[PDB]
Parts: sequence; structure tokens; C-alpha cells
Amino acid sequence: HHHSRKTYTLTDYLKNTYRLKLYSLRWISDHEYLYKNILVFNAEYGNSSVFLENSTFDEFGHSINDYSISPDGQFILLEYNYVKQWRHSYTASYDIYDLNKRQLITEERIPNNTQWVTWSPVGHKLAYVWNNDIYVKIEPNLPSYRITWTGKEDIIYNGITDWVYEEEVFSAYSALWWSPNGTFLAYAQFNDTEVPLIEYSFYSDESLQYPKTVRVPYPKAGAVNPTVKFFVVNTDSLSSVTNATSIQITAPASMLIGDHYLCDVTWATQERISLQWLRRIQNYSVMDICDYDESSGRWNCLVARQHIEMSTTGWVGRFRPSEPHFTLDGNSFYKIISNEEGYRHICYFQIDKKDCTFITKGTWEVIGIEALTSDYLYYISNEYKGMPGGRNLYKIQLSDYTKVTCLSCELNPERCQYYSVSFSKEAKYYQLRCSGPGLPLYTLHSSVNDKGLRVLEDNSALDKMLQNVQMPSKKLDFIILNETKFWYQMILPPHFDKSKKYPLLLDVYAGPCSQKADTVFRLNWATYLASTENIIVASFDGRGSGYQGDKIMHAINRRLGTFEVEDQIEAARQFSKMGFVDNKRIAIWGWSYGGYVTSMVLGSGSGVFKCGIAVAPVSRWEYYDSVYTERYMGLPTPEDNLDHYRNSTVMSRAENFKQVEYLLIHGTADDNVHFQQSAQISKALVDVGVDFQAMWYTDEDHGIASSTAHQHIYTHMSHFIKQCFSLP
Amino acid sequence: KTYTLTDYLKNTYRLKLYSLRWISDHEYLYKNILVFNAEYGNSSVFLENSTFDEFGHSINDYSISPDGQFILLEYNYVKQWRHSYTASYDIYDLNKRQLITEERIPNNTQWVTWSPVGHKLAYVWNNDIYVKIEPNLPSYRITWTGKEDIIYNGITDWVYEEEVFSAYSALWWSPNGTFLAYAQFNDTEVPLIEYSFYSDESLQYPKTVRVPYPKAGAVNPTVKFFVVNTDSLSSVTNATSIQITAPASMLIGDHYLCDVTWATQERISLQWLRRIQNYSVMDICDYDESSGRWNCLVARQHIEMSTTGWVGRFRPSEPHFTLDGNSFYKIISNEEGYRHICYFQIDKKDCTFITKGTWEVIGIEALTSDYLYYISNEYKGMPGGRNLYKIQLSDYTKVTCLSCELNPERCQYYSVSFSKEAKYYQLRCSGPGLPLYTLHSSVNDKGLRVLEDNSALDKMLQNVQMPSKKLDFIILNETKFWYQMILPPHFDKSKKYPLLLDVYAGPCSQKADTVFRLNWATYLASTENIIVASFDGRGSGYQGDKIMHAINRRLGTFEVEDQIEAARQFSKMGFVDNKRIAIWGWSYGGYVTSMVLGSGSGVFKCGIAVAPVSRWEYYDSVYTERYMGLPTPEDNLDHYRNSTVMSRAENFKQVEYLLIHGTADDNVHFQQSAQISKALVDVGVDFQAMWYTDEDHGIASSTAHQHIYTHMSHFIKQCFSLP
Ligand SMILES: Cn1c(=O)c2c(nc(N3CCC[C@@H](N)C3)n2Cc2ccccc2C#N)n(C)c1=O
Ligand SMILES: Cn1c(=O)c2c(nc(N3CCC[C@@H](N)C3)n2Cc2ccccc2C#N)n(C)c1=O
Ligand SMILES: *[C@@H]1O[C@H](CO)[C@@H](O[C@@H]2O[C@H](CO)[C@@H](O)[C@H](O)[C@H]2NC(C)=O)[C@H](O)[C@H]1NC(C)=O
Ligand SMILES: *[C@@H]1O[C@H](CO)[C@@H](O[C@@H]2O[C@H](CO)[C@@H](O)[C@H](O)[C@H]2NC(C)=O)[C@H](O)[C@H]1NC(C)=O
Ligand SMILES: *[C@@H]1O[C@H](CO)[C@@H](O[C@@H]2O[C@H](CO)[C@@H](O)[C@H](O)[C@H]2NC(C)=O)[C@H](O)[C@H]1NC(C)=O
Ligand SMILES: *[C@@H]1O[C@H](CO)[C@@H](O)[C@H](O)[C@H]1NC(C)=O
Ligand SMILES: *[C@@H]1O[C@H](CO)[C@@H](O)[C@H](O)[C@H]1NC(C)=O
Ligand SMILES: *[C@@H]1O[C@H](CO)[C@@H](O)[C@H](O)[C@H]1NC(C)=O
Ligand SMILES: *[C@@H]1O[C@H](CO)[C@@H](O)[C@H](O)[C@H]1NC(C)=O
Ligand SMILES: *[C@@H]1O[C@H](CO)[C@@H](O)[C@H](O)[C@H]1NC(C)=O
Ligand SMILES: *[C@@H]1O[C@H](CO)[C@@H](O)[C@H](O)[C@H]1NC(C)=O
Ligand SMILES: *[C@@H]1O[C@H](CO)[C@@H](O)[C@H](O)[C@H]1NC(C)=O
Ligand SMILES: *[C@@H]1O[C@H](CO)[C@@H](O)[C@H](O)[C@H]1NC(C)=O
Repeated sequence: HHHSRKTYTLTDYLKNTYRLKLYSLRWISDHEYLYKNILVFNAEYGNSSVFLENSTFDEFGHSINDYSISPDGQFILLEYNYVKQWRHSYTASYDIYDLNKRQLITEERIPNNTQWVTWSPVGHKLAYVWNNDIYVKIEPNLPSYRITWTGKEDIIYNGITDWVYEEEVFSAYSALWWSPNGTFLAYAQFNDTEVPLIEYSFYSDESLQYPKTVRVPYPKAGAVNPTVKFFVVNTDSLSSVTNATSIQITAPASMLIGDHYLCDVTWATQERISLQWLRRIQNYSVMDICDYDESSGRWNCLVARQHIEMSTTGWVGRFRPSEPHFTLDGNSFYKIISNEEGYRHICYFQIDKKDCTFITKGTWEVIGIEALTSDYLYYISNEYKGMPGGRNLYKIQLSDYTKVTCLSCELNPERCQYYSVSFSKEAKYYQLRCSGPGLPLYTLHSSVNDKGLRVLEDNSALDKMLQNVQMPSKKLDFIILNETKFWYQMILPPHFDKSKKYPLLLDVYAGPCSQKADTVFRLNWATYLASTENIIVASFDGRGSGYQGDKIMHAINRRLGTFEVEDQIEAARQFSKMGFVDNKRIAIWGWSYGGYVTSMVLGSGSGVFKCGIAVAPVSRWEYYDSVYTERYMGLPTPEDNLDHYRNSTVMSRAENFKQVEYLLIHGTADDNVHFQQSAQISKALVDVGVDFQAMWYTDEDHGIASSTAHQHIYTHMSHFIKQCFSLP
Repeated sequence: KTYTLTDYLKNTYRLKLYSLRWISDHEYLYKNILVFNAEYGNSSVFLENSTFDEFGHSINDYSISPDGQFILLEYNYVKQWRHSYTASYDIYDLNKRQLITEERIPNNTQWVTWSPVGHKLAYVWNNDIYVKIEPNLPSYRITWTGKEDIIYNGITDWVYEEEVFSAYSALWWSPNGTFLAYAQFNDTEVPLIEYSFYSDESLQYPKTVRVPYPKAGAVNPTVKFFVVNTDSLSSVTNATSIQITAPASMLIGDHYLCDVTWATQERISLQWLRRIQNYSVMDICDYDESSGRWNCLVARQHIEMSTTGWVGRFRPSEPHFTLDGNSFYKIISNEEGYRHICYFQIDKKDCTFITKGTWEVIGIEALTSDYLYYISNEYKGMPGGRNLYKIQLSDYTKVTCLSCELNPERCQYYSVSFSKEAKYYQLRCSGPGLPLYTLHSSVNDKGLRVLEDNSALDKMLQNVQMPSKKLDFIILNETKFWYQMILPPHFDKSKKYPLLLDVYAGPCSQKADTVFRLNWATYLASTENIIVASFDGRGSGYQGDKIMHAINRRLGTFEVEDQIEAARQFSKMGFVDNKRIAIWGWSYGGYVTSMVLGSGSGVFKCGIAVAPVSRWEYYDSVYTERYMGLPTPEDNLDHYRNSTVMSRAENFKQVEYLLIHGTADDNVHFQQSAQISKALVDVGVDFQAMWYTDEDHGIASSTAHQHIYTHMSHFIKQCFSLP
């Protein structure tokens, strides 16, 4: 034989039999990067001297979670006693090790339970947050300077975000920003005094006799939001005689008039910082540009340099207003905005000018600006072949916008259609990561001649292992609806036969700016279901999905739980009318927003779906957080949008669940989508006499990511789908 | 046609009761509200069905005063725990036929009670006691110390309500209403259980419910006892409450007040229990005239202890005093370990037993000048039967069974309700046939008339294939252990049936009896042809202390092993499919079901645990410590650690498990199933779950009740391969 008889099993997925190798590096200069044990690989010639041996901290006495080398390379920060908080936040102990002296600093140690630590961009200055206050060390072995004195647990946050800013605004815990040379330290201060608390039980180890009540300031749609203030402190004029003096930069008048957010901080030069503010009604944002005044020691934002971004069709930006990329003199910047036709492109702005000029055009979008030099701007887009699920690196000549070159398109067009990039400190070198459709590929390049210097990781060991496995394939394509293309992907079982009828699982996100149809290679639950169980797993980007323009993306504005829900149902009708789908066995499942859509679909009375699984779903928008929800829904008030808030709950559709088989799953310590939401679904299903299947995960959060819990839920979901589809 | 799930869920086939409230020695009330005579059976209407048409509120319950002059109307009923609730109250003048509108009982009243004679009234509001001499006059504030969740005057806290008094009230009027005795509970340092309450879909942020609840080994509430004279209440000076302190033998450590019983007008008896519940003391306290105080002579103390276990069935039994209050009868276990009636003299340590045998007195029912009446399981040596007996006080040898022979075939489980001076009594037969309610004259013990025969139901059941009950015993180690089986209709001995073991198995439980039930087991047997069995093993009650105390300090051992062995015996009976045996239980039954499934015996295919205890340190102090002692290194910590469901997680790989729990369960906290599920996830065991949002220990909402039973039926049918 020698024919492939093996499949990709559930155990393979759960035990990581088939492992994807990565190549993670960190640029130390414009020609040097670190890699792990710790080598400073010289990018240029390939010669790599060793930086730090793996044996150096064996006598440490603690397990080291992470490390951080100072920009000057004189010190290393050692992160241990890591305790996870939310998606980005955590607490840890830190020790500092002098690299030139070969020993641990024992004097003036960074305290236990530190919330965040950061080196300056140059030298070895240190900023850290402890007990909600900011501290600064000029030298690692010296006493730290206390910058703030107002830090209060759950009320006042200095240099760190609160729950909502962490999850929905900055996608980070830190709210500290060093100036390019480390002279100034800018920070946000959040105030949660009147923000209501979400409360839930945490059960802990079985030795805890009485459960704990976790309490977190968490604004639900329409509730009192946190307020924010912004400050800048000169670290070079710190004295141990007097308290440090932080200079406030106030929000523009058009923002102070109501509730607003700080949605972006970007340093332009040593003495110029740009701020973006956003109204609570997220259709209007203002960029301030503020210069430092030397005679005063203060900061001033000229109303002439003030820039406005707004939308008449929806909210501003994909999830927030995009960040500027300033020129060296800080007199201009490049920024992604939506053009006249609704497509996101790079606009070039003069600092003193209202009007910008677009440097890219077309019926495609710029994903992000990655680097800019004197001569070139580097950006990722989905232009190539008009595939919105594809990603490539481009280079545009600043003096001639007609001179655009694709740097990644043709490198290896068959295995590589989804690229990300990592540039050196001044874009002289870059690493490219290809994520699919073939096996991930990591390569190094010099930008001068754009030539490939070397293959970093080609995943040949995994290619060897797969050679014998009956792996699934992927079909990426579109369907025309109301004269508009809508993309879908299908994970197709091996030896796929168009004449046969397969059961179908619709895998759904479908939230605003979602994309579930792409060229990325994945080893996941869907791989197992196709490979081993012979199930087609499909996904569909309908109205509301991103990277295709505002016409598609803004279609669900103020109307969550409508078109995106309706387009998933229609997708299933399209797939079955392709001819290879058994439409007695069509299922749907999703996590989070996908959980919400799955539930709305199962409660729609369409009659298309036999069964479905919702994991940690939203059940009604008033339960979810203000920043995300109000972005798309506005306020749940009679004068705003209360009617639709009330018309788009899962609960009100409970009666219709008599037609389907339903599995409802939620972790009890979910701080993001509160257990409350599934608790209300179940209570509504019980109230109408609908039988369903449920599963709670004790102390699990939104990711249900514990090793044991992760394995349990996928095993449980697998049983459910196999029985729904009558698979032995 | 068969008895279906819907039949059970929608109570298609209803059992009639006959509920009466005695008013005198020959007059009682029955529901219109009629005043039936125990002589002639005639009745003149007391309150017409539509007397309160123009009331404006929905009346939940009524209560006539002992003199019959005023009726108390209860509305705005809001349930709290098992017995506790809050309500609004109005008083109706029956003479004037109008509602009282001056000095009304406040909204959110916790407890109200008439005095035993006349029309005096005591109530509890915001944890304080108030007294109304006349319904229309202002009330006197008795206590000023009441405080939400902290100080309880005249009402119980969580643990006393659930585990000690089986009641919310802690008020005790003297026989003629002169004195009002009460208890004060102090929960200051008792730790709080906290859990989420999700409420209506309209609630944006869940509520955190916080209840003082002592888990095993935690700080317990403290108790004080007071008596106040209601005849000398003044609206000028504050009321003076006389404290009666617990005896010196109780004050030495943590203790409980476990019984309050008035002997006469000026004599009260109180029983106290140590936190280590194998030692209790009864105090007899007399009102002193020249001092206005209460004295409890140390010589009048009566100790009740146990060397093999705890004291009483769940608590020390209540005394029944002779009219002069110089003697009393109470149930205690004899030297052989069987519970019998002992006769005590107030001034003497030694009692004499008036009953003997290898069977038990269940309760003393009435005491007269010439006869003591009691209920027991003596008839035919059947621990699961119940009959009423009369003992001649002048000759203990002269014992008459009043109920044994009235209808031996349909009636084997009686309860009774005697008139005020015991001249008449209602008999309540609960099985094995349809319930029967009859009235009797105790002067000659002749039957007056049938009150309710359930013929309406009998004619209904004629057309349905109904299951039968086998009640019998097996021998284990030369000891009889009783079991019952609900057998499918047209039961065939040659066929192999699936079997479901229905479990309680807690200390002093009894699941094998002569009671007729229409329940879930009825549908399973009638429609699904499943045998539903129950077994009373070691630890079970009403069979003496040798069996009941078998599990002392050793919860989760013998009672668990005996359910497994019982199923092994049912397998050897020949009509059981050994490939289709399942087990289920609620509460303690959930604990035992889980313990059995985690035993790795290989006997059971599948099971269901509803609101199970998972480990004893999570459950309340009074119940748990009674059997387990304290979870400390110097006491019983090792067995607490050994008797968890969690430690058996790995053995659940052999079985199919359904775990169900209500999220607002104040009794067995959701915590308990949360720890089970986590342990099963940690060893990679697949199982089924169901939470019930906002449901408590009963899971008793109309919709949730229907939902849980439907869900369980599908699970059992799937386990048994039933289409
Ligand atoms: C199915 N699904 C999502 O719904 C999803 C998601 N990443 C996000 N985020 C978008 C903004 C930034 C950060 N909040 C993460 N969402 C949005 C969401 C909507 C409703 C409830 C919960 C969540 C969440 N986490 N992913 C990866 C995903 O698969
Ligand atoms: C299966 N089963 C029981 O386990 C049970 C019960 N009645 C009681 N009580 C006995 C003491 C007084 C009062 N607490 C009610 N228990 C005891 C118990 C043990 C463990 C956990 C919860 C509970 C409860 N409630 N019943 C009727 C029953 O069926
Ligand atoms: C955080 O915000 C709260 C209000 O949201 C501030 O509290 C107010 O402060 C002033 C000045 O002390 C008081 O007079 C007001 O009564 C407070 N208002 C309310 C509604 O509480 C608080 O000052 C803020 N804290 C910081 C350090 O910014
Ligand atoms: C209920 O018990 C509490 C706790 O033991 C008593 O509170 C103590 O009272 C004394 C005297 O006032 C104080 O010195 C202590 O500091 C108190 N302790 C605590 C923890 O509060 C309280 O007095 C009792 N209440 C009643 C009505 O008896
Ligand atoms: C009866 O006792 C109560 C409680 O001790 C008295 O009420 C308190 O009286 C004191 C002064 O003696 C005040 O300082 C408190 O504020 C009162 N508490 C309240 C609001 O009840 C009551 O006055 C006593 N009656 C009399 C006059 O003997
Ligand atoms: C790497 O190569 C250079 C130039 O060929 C050589 O001189 C040197 O030894 C290496 N670099 C260092 C300093 O590690
Ligand atoms: C952190 O805690 C440990 C003891 O738990 C102690 O040895 C150490 O000194 C602490 N570190 C600092 C800097 O506070
Ligand atoms: C700095 O500020 C804090 C609080 O405002 C004050 O208590 C402290 O003494 C100040 N330090 C000095 C010495 O200026
Ligand atoms: C960093 O920038 C500040 C502000 O422009 C300047 O005064 C300072 O000299 C700079 N530091 C260095 C070392 O260049
Ligand atoms: C029963 O009827 C008699 C008359 O025969 C009457 O005197 C008596 O009051 C009635 N009993 C009641 C309480 O209805
Ligand atoms: C009880 O509450 C209702 C509604 O708030 C009120 O109208 C009524 O007067 C109250 N009754 C008493 C006796 O206070
Ligand atoms: C009730 O008993 C008390 C105390 O013995 C006595 O003073 C009173 O007379 C009795 N009540 C009546 C009038 O029967
Ligand atoms: C009560 O129980 C404890 C613990 O089992 C025991 O040491 C003690 O002897 C018992 N007391 C009696 C009265 O038997």
C-alpha cells in the first residue's frame, strides 16, 4: 500500500501530536535581533554570537516566566511569580540582573505584586506600576521616584487600564508611554468611582470552605463609564527632595461636552505627542497634536493642528480610530482612513492642514502601516487577486505613488498568501511570516535590494509527519448576493466527493469587522471533524464583516442581531444547493459573538439547522460592555436605540428552540461575557418547556483555556455533534 | 393506557386530602369555611366563599383567634427559606364584620401568632417582637435589639430554621397566654454564604445574596432565652424580659437550644444540646412570685446522653407533661437501643419505660388522665408501617391497637389528629391502598364516619395500567434490611427488567414503607417498564440504634456499601437485567449516588445526582457535626477528607453521570456540584450537567420541576436504550 490510512484525530488536536513551529525574534537594533538559549543573531551575514546561556539562572530559586533586556543591553529584567488577571493584565515579581557585572541587583528591588514594568526606549530607565501608582527608576539599583499618589484599588488607575479600556480600547494593561528618547513619560489615569461592579462566585481549590465573590468595575451598555485624564512628566527633572510634577493635557472642548474616550497615544518627536479622543457615541473623534513649551515646562495643543475623523454610515475606524505614523520631523503623518467609496486607505496629512491626500486607491483595503522611512512606506493589504482574506506586504515610493511594489506576493504564491512582517529598528531588515494556505514559513530579508537572506523556519518536520495523514483541504471562494460578493471557506474532508452528501457544520463569528474566510493554515477542531469524522466545516463572511469596505461592514450599524444572523442562514441554503450537503444534518456553532449568532439562528424558526452549540454567548446587549456594544448599538435609551436592544435578545426567541437540538456552554468565572448571559438563556428555555443540553465550567473564564477544561469541552462538543449527525 | 410523565407533571390523577383544624374538644374547621361538628357531621358556614370580594388583595392564608372573635388575613406572601417568609396582615372583626384600620400590623411581617386562648397577638417585624392585647390597639415593643442578618428576636436564623426547629418562629406562649417565651439568636461572627441571583431578564447586573451560614466547624450562632409577662405590659416603661440561662454543663462551650415546652401556667421546660451532640440537658423552670424571676433547680435537670451516637433521631424528643406538670413522658432509646416511651418524675433521675420490644415508638400523640396514645411500627414487625395505640396508664400491659384492624389490606400507615381534650380523632391512612380519612370517638374508639375515601381517584385509576409495590426484606449478617420495589404492570418474573435504585440513605432515613405515592417512579414503572427500587441499609431509622448509629462518625461508608450490595441482591432475583442498573438521588441521595458511581464496583451503568453534598465541610454545622463531629486534627478531620465525591473522580470513567444543581440553592450550595464538575474535568471524565438558574434546593418552580423531570427521563431512557 503506502497509501495514507491515518487521519487527524481528536487526540492529535488535544495532545498536540502535530506541532507548528514558529520563529519568534526581537529586533534589538537596525541589524541585530534576539532569539531563544539567548543568541543575538546577526541578520546581515548569519554569524550569531551567544548573548545569554540557559544555565545562568538555575540557582535563582524561582521559575522565570519571561525576560526583558534593556535597550542599551546592560540589564535584564526577570519576570517570575506570574499571576494572570484579565486578557492582557497580570501581576508578577521582578528581579534585575546586571549583565556587565554578572549579578542580581539586591538593593531597592522592584516590589512583589507589580502590575506593569517597562524600560525606556533608550538606555536603562525603568517605569513600573504598583498598587495603582507609577514609579520611576533612573538606575536599576537606586531608589525609585513615586510619580503618583492617588492610586486606589478598583477606583483610580495610574499607568494601567481598567477592565473596559484593557479589553476594548488599548488591547493592553499598560497606559504608560515613553517619549522616543525617554525624556518624557506620558500616562493615562482612569477613574472608576461610579462604575457598577459585576459580582460572581469563584470556588477555587476544594479546600476553600466558603466561595469567594469576585467584584469588578464593569460598565454594561448604558451604564456609568470610567473617566480618563492624561498626563506627561519630565523624568529628567525628577528630584528626591520634592514630589514630581505631572503636566495635564486636557481633552478638546468638543469632547469635554459629554462622555468620551482616549483611544490612541502616539509620540511624534521628542517634544510632540499626538492624542486621539472619541465620543461615547463613537461616530466622532478628534486628534490633538501637542508640543512641549520650553519656557513653561508645559504642553500645548494648537486647535489649528487639530484633526477630525468621523462617519455618517457607522462608527469610526475598524474597532477604534487608526494610529498615525509621523515623518521624522513630525510635521506630517500617514494614517489609514475610509475613503469616499468606503474603502480604508492611507491618507497623507500635513500637520497644519485639514485636507489630506490618498496614496492608495482601489476596491481593497489597507490592513496596517508597518514601517516608514525617508523613501518608502511599508503596509499590509488584501489587494492581490482581489482576495480580501489574503494578506501581502507592499512598498510605496513616497515621491511617486504610482510606484508600488509587492514584496511578498510572488515569493511562493502556492503555499503563501497570508503574510505578517517584523522590521528592524529602522526597517533595514524584515522578517516575513507566511501563515498559509501552506505550512507556515518564516524568512529574513534586507529591504535595500528586497532579496531573501535566509529561511528561518520551513516546518519540514511537520511536512514529514503529514505525508501519511489523510488531511482535509480548504476551498476559499465567494457567492453573489444582491450583486455583491460574499466570501466563504470550506474545510473539506479528504477524498472529497461532490456526488456524496456530507453533514455540515457552520463555524461562526460574524461580529462587526469579522473575517472567517481566509488563506490561513490551521490545525484545530475543524481539522479533526473533516479529517476523521468526514464533516464539512464552513464559515461565511456576510454583512458586517470586515476588510471589504464600509458598505459591507456598516450594514449592521445600530442593527445587531439582524443581517449577519440572516446571512449565516442564507449561506447554509447556498451550500446545500451546491449539491454535496445532506440538509437533514446542518449544524451551527460559535463562541462569544458567534455564540450569540448561533443562538439567534437556532431561535429563528428557519428550519434549516438540526442542532447547534453556543459557547460563552452574548444573550442580550444590555449585559455586554459599553465600549464594544455602544460602538455598534448606540445607547439603550428611548431617545436612542432601546427598541432594537429589546428586539435582539436570544431569550425572546426561546419558543423556536423546540425545533432544534441545543448545547449551551459557559465558564462560571467569565469576566468578559458574564455567566449571567447563559443563565438567562437557560431560564427562558426552561420557562417555555424546551429541552436542551448544558455544561458549566467551574472557575473557567471566557477562553475556557485551562489544559484540562480545553480538552473536556472539545471532547464534549465532539460527542454532541457526532450524535446529532448519527456518527458511530 | 399507562400513567405518563405528563400525568405526573400536570397532576392529572389527584389525591384528595381531608384537612381539618380542631377548634374545641368536638368542633373543627374545614374548607367556604365550615364549622363541622364531631358529633352530627353538620356544619354552619363561618365565612362565606366571597366575603372578601371587596378586599383588593389576594388572600394566601387565614387564621381565626382561639376565642373565635377575630380572623387574621395573610397576603403579600414572599417565600424565604424552607419555612420562613414575609407577609402583610389584616385583622377582621367577626362581631362587627369589618376590617380593623387602627394600629395595623406592618408590611413585611416575619411571623404572627395568636395566644392559645383569647385574642392576644404576638408578631415579629424587622427582627423584633411586638404584642397586641387588643387587635385595634397599639402594640407594645418587646425587644429593641433586632438587626437584619445579625440579631433575631422570636424568629430563627438559617441553621436553626432548617436543622433545629423546622420552623421560622421562636415564640412560645404559655398555655393561657400570660407569658410569652422567646429565643434570641446572634449571628454576628457566623460566616456568610454568597451566591449570584440573576432575577428577571430586566436585571442588568446580578445581585449577590449573602446569608449567615455556619459550615461544618465554623463559628455557630449563639442563643439566649427570655420570658416576658404580657399581662403587665406598660406603654410608659419598656417591657422587662427575664432571661433563663442555659445550665452550667452547657455554658462550658458551644451549645444549642433544641426544645421549648410549657408544662403548666408557671412551669416551662427547655432542652439544651452541646455542639458535640451526644449530650443534652432538660431544665425545668418555675415562675417565682415574690421575685418575678424564673428558677430552674439543678436537681430538676434531666440528662439524656448517647455512647454509640448522637442524641434523639434528629434532636432530643419533646416531653409530654401530666396536667399537674409533675410528671412527663418522652421517647428515649432503651438499653437494647430501641426508642420507647419513658415515664419521668420531675424530682427523680430514674424513669420507668412503659413500652418495650424490638420496634420503635414514632411519637406520643395525646395524653389524657387514663390513656397515653402513640404511633409505632410494631404491627407485624414491619418498621415501615404505622399504627395508633392506646396504653392504659393504670396498667402498661393493657395496650390496644386502635388502627391495626380497621382495614388491614388497604391501610398500614396511619397518622392521627386528636381534638383539644382528645375526645375525638381523625385518622389519616396513607397506604398501601388509596388514602382514607376517618373520624372516631375516643370514648369508645368507634368509627363515626368516612371523611374522604378517594373513590373519585379510584374510578379514574380503573382505566390505567398501574404499577404495584413489593415491600419485603433481605438478610445481611443475620440482620433484616427492608426494601421496596415499584413493579411495572403485568409484571412477569421470567423477563429481565432494567432497574433504578432510588436513594436517600441519610441517617434515620426510611425509603421502604407502606405509603401510596403518585410520583416519577410511578411513570417509569407504568410507561417505561422500569423497576424502581429503594433500600434501607445501615444508618436508616426506626429500627433501633444498632442500625442507625452504624454510620456514626463514618458518613459515606456503610450506607454507600449497602446500596451497592442491595443492587447485587436485586441482580440475584432473576428478573433484573444486570446490564441496565442505574441509581439516583437528591441531597444526601445525590451524595450517595455519586459515592456509589465513584466506587468502581461495576454494578451501575449510570446515575443522576441532584443537588448533592460533595464534601461535608461544605454543609451546615448542625446536621453535619451531629454525625461527623468536628473537621479538626483532634477530632474527625481524616474522615472528612476521606469521604468526598472529588477523591473518587477517576472511577467515574466507568459510568454515565448526570449532575444537576440549582444556582440559588441556599441549602446545598451550588459550590458542591461546582467542585464535583471541576474534579471530573481535572481527570478528563465526560459527564452531563444541568444548572437551574435561580432555583433553590427544591427546584420547585412549576416550569423547572417539569424541566428537570423531563431532562432526567430522557437521560434514563437513553441509558436504558428505551425509544
Ligand atoms: C467569536 N469571536 C468574537 O466574538 C470576538 C473575538 N475577538 C473579539 N474581540 C473584538 C474586540 C477586541 C477584544 N474584545 C476581542 N470578539 C468580540 C466579542 C463579542 C462579543 C462577546 C465577546 C467578544 C469577545 N472576545 N474572537 C477572536 C472571536 O472568535
Ligand atoms: C434525600 N433527602 C435528604 O437528604 C433529606 C430529606 N430531608 C432532609 N432533612 C433532614 C433534616 C431536616 C431538614 N434539613 C430536612 N434531608 C437531609 C439532607 C442531607 C444532606 C443534604 C441536604 C439535606 C436536605 N434537606 N429528604 C426529604 C430527602 O429526600
Ligand atoms: C474620581 O471621580 C470621582 C467622581 O466620579 C471624584 O469624586 C468627586 O470629587 C470631588 C472633589 O473631591 C467631590 O467634591 C465630589 O463630591 C466627588 N463626586 C462624586 C460623584 O463622588 C474623584 O475626585 C475622582 N478622583 C480622582 C483622583 O480623579
Ligand atoms: C452578639 O454577639 C456579638 C459578638 O460576640 C456581640 O458583640 C460584642 O459586644 C461586646 C460588648 O458590646 C464588644 O465589646 C465586642 O467588641 C463585640 N464584638 C463584635 C464582634 O461585635 C454582641 O454584643 C451580641 N449582641 C447581642 C444583642 O447579644
Ligand atoms: C426603651 O428602650 C429603647 C432602646 O434602648 C429606647 O430607645 C432609645 O433611647 C435612647 C435614649 O434612652 C436613644 O439614645 C436611642 O436613640 C433610642 N433608640 C431608638 C430609636 O429606639 C427607648 O427610649 C426606651 N423607652 C423608654 C423611654 O424607657
Ligand atoms: C561575526 O562576524 C564578524 C565579521 O565577519 C567577525 O569579525 C566577528 O567575530 C563576529 N561578530 C561578533 C563580534 O560576534
Ligand atoms: C517578595 O516576597 C518574598 C517572601 O514571600 C520576599 O522574600 C521578598 O523579599 C519580596 N520581595 C520584595 C522586593 O518585596
Ligand atoms: C508628596 O505627596 C504626598 C501626598 O500628597 C505627601 O504626603 C508627601 O509627603 C509629599 N512629599 C513631599 C515630601 O513633598
Ligand atoms: C531627548 O530629547 C529631549 C527633548 O527634546 C532633549 O532635551 C534631550 O537632550 C534628548 N536626549 C538626548 C540624550 O539626546
Ligand atoms: C348542628 O346542628 C344542630 C341542630 O341539630 C345545631 O344546634 C348545631 O349548632 C349545629 N352545629 C354546627 C356547629 O354547625
Ligand atoms: C403596605 O404597603 C402598601 C403599598 O406600599 C401601602 O399602601 C400600605 O399602606 C402598607 N400597609 C401598612 C399597614 O403599612
Ligand atoms: C393564667 O395563668 C396565670 C398564671 O398562673 C394566672 O395569673 C391567670 O389567672 C391565668 N388566666 C386565667 C384568668 O385563667
Ligand atoms: C461524645 O462524643 C465524643 C467523640 O466521639 C466522645 O469522646 C465522648 O465520649 C462522647 N460522650 C459520651 C456521652 O459518650
